[PDB]
Amino acid sequence: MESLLQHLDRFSELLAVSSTTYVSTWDPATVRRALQWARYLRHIHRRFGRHGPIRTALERRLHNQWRQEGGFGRGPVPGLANFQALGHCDVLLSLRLLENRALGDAARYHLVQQLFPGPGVRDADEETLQESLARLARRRSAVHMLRFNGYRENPNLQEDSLMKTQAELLLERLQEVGKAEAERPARFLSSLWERLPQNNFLKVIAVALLQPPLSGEGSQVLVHWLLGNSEVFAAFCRALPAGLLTLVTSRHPALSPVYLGLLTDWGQRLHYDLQKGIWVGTESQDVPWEELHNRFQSLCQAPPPLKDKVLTALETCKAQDGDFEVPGLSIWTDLLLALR
Amino acid sequence: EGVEPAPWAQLEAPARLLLQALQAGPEGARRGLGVLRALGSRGWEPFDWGRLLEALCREEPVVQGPDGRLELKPLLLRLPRICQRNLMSLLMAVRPSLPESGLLSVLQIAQQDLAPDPDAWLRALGELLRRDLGVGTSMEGASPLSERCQRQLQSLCRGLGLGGRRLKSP
Amino acid sequence: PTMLPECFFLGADHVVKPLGIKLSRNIHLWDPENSVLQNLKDVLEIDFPARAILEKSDFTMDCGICYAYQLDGTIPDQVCDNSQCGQPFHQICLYEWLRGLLTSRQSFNIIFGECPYCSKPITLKM
Amino acid sequence: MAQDSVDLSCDYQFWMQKLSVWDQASTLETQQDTCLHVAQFQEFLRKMYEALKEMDSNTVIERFPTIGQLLAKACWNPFILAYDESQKILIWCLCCLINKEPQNSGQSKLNSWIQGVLSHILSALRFDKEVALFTQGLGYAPIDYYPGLLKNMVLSLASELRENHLNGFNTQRRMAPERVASLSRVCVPLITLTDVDPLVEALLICHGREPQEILQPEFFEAVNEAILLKKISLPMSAVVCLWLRHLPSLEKAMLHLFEKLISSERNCLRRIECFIKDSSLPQAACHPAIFRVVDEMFRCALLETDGALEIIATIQVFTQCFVEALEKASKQLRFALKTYFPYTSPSLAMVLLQDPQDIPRGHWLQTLKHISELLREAVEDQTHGSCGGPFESWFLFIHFGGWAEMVAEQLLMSAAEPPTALLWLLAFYYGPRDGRQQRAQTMVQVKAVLGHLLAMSRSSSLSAQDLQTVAGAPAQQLIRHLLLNFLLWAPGGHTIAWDVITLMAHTAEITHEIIGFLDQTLYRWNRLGIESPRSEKLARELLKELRTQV
Ligand SMILES: [Zn+2]
Ligand SMILES: [Zn+2]
Repeated sequence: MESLLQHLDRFSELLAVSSTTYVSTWDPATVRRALQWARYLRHIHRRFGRHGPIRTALERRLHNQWRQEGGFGRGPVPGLANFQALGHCDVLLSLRLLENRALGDAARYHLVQQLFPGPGVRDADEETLQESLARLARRRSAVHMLRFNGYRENPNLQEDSLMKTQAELLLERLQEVGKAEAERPARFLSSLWERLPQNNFLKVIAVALLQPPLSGEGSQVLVHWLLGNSEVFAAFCRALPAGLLTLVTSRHPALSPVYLGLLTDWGQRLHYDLQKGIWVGTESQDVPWEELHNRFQSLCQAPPPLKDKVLTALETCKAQDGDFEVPGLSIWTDLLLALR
Repeated sequence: EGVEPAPWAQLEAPARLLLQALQAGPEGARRGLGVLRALGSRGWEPFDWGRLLEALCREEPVVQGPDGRLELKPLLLRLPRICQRNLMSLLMAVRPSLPESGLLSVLQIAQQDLAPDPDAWLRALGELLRRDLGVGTSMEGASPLSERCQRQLQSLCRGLGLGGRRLKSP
Repeated sequence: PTMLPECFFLGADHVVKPLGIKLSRNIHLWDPENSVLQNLKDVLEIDFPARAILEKSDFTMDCGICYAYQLDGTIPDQVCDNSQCGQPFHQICLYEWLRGLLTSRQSFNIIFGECPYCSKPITLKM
Repeated sequence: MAQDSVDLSCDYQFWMQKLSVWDQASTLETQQDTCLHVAQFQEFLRKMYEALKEMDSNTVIERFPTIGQLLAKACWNPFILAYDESQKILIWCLCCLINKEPQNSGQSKLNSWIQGVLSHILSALRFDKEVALFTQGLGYAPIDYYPGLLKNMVLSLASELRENHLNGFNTQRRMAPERVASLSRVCVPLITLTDVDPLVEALLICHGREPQEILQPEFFEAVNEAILLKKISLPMSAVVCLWLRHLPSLEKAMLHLFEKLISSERNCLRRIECFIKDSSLPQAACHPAIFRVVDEMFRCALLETDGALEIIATIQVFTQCFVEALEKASKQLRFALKTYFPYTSPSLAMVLLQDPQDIPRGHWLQTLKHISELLREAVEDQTHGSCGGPFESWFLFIHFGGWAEMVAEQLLMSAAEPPTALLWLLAFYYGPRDGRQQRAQTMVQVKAVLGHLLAMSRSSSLSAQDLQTVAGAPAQQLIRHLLLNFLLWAPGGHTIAWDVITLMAHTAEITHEIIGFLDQTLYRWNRLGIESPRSEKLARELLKELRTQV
């Protein structure tokens, strides 16, 4: 059990420095050593990978590695990602060493010779490294061809594939941090928020809230993050489509009352001009009438437990701004009328 | 914008079942049968095959290939291709019980004479209805099959020592 | 007509065997001077019942799309709100029928749309 | 050992000129072209590897001029990189083309260019920008989700294309068939890639509604090949709807059955029952189309060979398995046998479907003797309201293994007074289309030989020349097959078997004929379970020893 820690952590160091360009010292000995360690891990993954306390101990070492490094400072090194990455560590290693230009010429020949003998060991009982590498390029070229000859962005982001998958990478990556309990998902998602492109990110999160459960602690965590940090959630409602926020709401009622709160707060920074018969905002970024009609359009076009809520939240903000029953006074009269 | 209703939309309702039914993958043909027994059990115990057999041949307009070429297609080539293949199955299944007048009008189409890209299958089942009526001996090389088949099968029969049986009578 | 017909058997796989066997035995004892029944009674060595039930003879208590009972644990369950049709269906068959038609319209987890046989409003709740 | 460079150096210029045409095949026709010729490209590359394997790099200039650019074009083209082992091979090529110690900078430049190309294949980000950023930040390298990613893309299309089906004439997004077309070009390169099966499945079930086909048969032929080599293993529903909509794939599976029975596996009828059952053909054959077309390629072989016994044996296996896949799935709603074999009496089929396992060994004479009598009426009284002709009534009899073969072995068991019904039947089998004059002569030649043989059986174990006298013409196969029956049935056999076999095996043809005879006899016995262990061990020994002689 402790025999594997000293093996795996020194292998982790070796793997981390692999893609770093100090490769001059390396020889066939280093390559042989790497690949036999990797075969051993691949056999570990096979033998006593499932239903072990060894299993959970290895993950603790892994996830503690990935939090002590951070994604912060010295380098944002990927590393081998998780429990499944033990099974194909070899190949990660293989791919990275080839990218590495500092690879001395003798090592590259012996390497490639060891990766792809030929069909001299065509009869191989274990799937050797050679066959996985073919399989890769294949799926890989495969994914090219679908993407550019029959892929389309579904409009219902929920029923897209990229988004739907990136979500699942996020859910798995928080399921691990939850078990670990070292840092709260909050800190992770704060750092994310700085680091990666926001429009992309949000859609992921949006769709993540919807994916039916895989072990919904995942979804339950994201709502606490969002309701906790107001500023991001303001951009969310602003960035997405309407049907997306509709389904967000009917699933998670914790989002109904603050979302409605944001519309209330946008409607009350408009003004009418008489000469063009239209509500418009003062400031350039102020969600237009067009957009605001639509989202309430949707929210109403929803199941019964939200329709009543929202419709009552209209009659209340109407009466607060005078119960006129004629247009050109109460934004909210306007809307309620515009829904027939 | 691009709604089209199915070609059988305008037809008398029980057709609309028959061909609605035969739309559905290879067990289409039973479902066609299922319908026949399910309309011997409903109040129009008969089903007027001479209605449906006209309707099939009658042509309507289509504009395909480029954006611009006017053609006149009959029903049979216009309606769903799996409904073709099963219809034709079902008609070997109730051949006796149709009048000849209609059948022959169908087949002639089926033959798909003077087309580019004829439909193999249809032609074949055309052949296999001609050969059941006793009017399409045809005095040709008129067997269901492809030439490219015919030859590759002669080519392998030839790699075997002929049977002393006598089956051709010159 | 009088000649032997092609004949085959539906019902209990246990009950079908001996009849299917005795047919095999007695088939050469077919004769075209006696009637179909006067050959069948002495071939299968049985009598038939003279309308054993004439009212509930049998209602095809079947899907009316697939004509089978028991589609994947689903029974012919889903029916018509009509005295003249009363035709059962399955959820799956009727969903794939009405969703294909142009006439039918889809609420949240319900389809209102025409019964295949009688073209009357029928509702499906998934 | 004759050419070396010439055929290869010609096909090189063919291919190099063609790769420069296709070039990453980001159009429809670049793709169809790539789609087809790829296979020959693969063989070219095997020959090319052998050529590059034997020799070493940078040293020779054989096609080293443009090999870089050939393998560039090949590689950057993904329609190539999806075909069976093309990618492993192109790797094997490059492995030869590297140098361990490059000395002139040209060799080093090539090696660098090869690391470039390998990375381009293996570890390149020619996919969506947002997803790369997201994952890199998340801390994945492409490898570890490429898979689930893929499967997802698929199950989107899979599911989406399934929906296109369900909307049979609905005012909705008709997914434009040009995308459908697109994929179908993408599935052919990678029919062999496990992580796409479902996609395939949902293209080959959801035809929908168009007058016309919308896929290309490059796809229908790709599917065929990986089915009958068993390198995809689809669900049964998939492959029936495949046959049912590209008829020359169905013809072309039937050829792929013939070559099994003709070339490779002459008279291993367990392997042939294996091949019929592990093809879904019996299954597809529930469908009145598919069986009608099958029977007609079976008919065209019955004529070109004038009744090969080995082709007849494969029909007896087809019927066998047809009946009992027909039986199975057909309680409600099956098609009436005047639909499958429409050219003969429903009566006669309905008799001949009744299998002999489920009859007493004693009531087989009854059964046969009745069959023959009705056949006599259907052929000889060829009147209005009967068959077209005899041929079709014989073609009925063939399909039924058990019945055709059991006449002879029952004539030996009724050699004392042979029934005229069975004599006529058997002469009909071994010769249809005779004239009644010829059939009478055949019956009575056989009756004389029944006298001689019964005298010889009731005698001791005698010579083989006494038997070859009666053998000594147009009724030869009648008499030889009956006499082999005699050898295997009588206990006087197992002694003077070899004496007769060596005489009768003039040629190889006769030997192959009798091998098929024996395998059929033994498959028939083991099936119906009926045995004298004498005849079993004897037949096995003789079959074993004769298959060396040929
Ligand atoms: Zn059903
Ligand atoms: Zn109804």
